[PDB]
Amino acid sequence: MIIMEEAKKLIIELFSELAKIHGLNKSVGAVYAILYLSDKPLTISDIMEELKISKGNVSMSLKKLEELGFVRKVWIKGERKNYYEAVDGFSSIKDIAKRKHDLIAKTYEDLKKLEEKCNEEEKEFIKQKIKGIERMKKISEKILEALNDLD
Amino acid sequence: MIIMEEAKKLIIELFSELAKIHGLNKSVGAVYAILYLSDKPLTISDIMEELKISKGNVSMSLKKLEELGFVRKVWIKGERKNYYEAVDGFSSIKDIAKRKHDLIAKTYEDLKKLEEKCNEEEKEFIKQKIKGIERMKKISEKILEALNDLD
Repeated sequence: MIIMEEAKKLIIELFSELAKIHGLNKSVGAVYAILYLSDKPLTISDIMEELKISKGNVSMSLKKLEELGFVRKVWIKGERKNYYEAVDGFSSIKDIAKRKHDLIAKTYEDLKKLEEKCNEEEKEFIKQKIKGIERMKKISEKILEALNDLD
Repeated sequence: MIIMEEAKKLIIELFSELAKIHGLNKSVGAVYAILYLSDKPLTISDIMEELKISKGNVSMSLKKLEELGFVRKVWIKGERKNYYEAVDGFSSIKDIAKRKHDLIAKTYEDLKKLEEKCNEEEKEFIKQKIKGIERMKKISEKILEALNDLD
């Protein structure tokens, strides 16, 4: 079962990439890979040995993931260090897909209130850019929609 | 027609916040809103005054947008400088939804193959971290699906 070092390698590379895709550092994604596979919390030093990277590259990557919400800090009785663990991957996505949806909609609504007053022949001037923000809404309704079809 | 400035400020505020949720700098989203709202390619300097930020905050934000592929350099005849312009928004999201899907897909394919060999009673051991990566597949299929339901 050298198999498992292989399944590990794959997963870690998947996440590294994806992260490079969302405009983030490969590590951030590399570190979440480690945690995603871990069945127990891991400290900074732990993660450093599993990926072999400075203490800082690990700390930042962790910092990015706490911002995002995929990772949270964990406290172990009798322990001085700060542990970490991967939040339920998919649930944390739902949350994001929903914040992004309430934000985009709130904007599309406010943008509508300004089109209330801005009317007549000018009401049409705004319709260019509002129709882009109006798509942004139809997209997160489904990306949300599709998300509440898997639970 | 201050309204416009008002709508401007909405859209800029909308994009600043979607960059801070995707773990990016608020600038990275503000910048996109300038090029998003503009009808012509701008220069780094043009945007600075548009958002009143440093020549570094703009360069920061613009290299990332190019990375993520929402903005692309543009050249003007008789102009020593560089110009930037947002790319076709939603098109640039179709492309990202596929890369992710093709990375996820592949890996999920490759994870099976290791489960081909790794079998019997252990074939069952792999099934934990796999059903996670299998979910991510069904998700990028719909957010993909959904995106190919708008054109």
